[PDB]
Amino acid sequence: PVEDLIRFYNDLQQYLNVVTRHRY
Amino acid sequence: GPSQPTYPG
Repeated sequence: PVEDLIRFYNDLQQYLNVVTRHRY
Repeated sequence: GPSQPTYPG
């Protein structure tokens, strides 16, 4: 399932979009 | 609690 692959990738982006978006 | 720990394969 491509959906699972995308979710696992999206997590790496979310950690940079919820942390650095409030600290950078 | 393990919410939804889905994983690749």
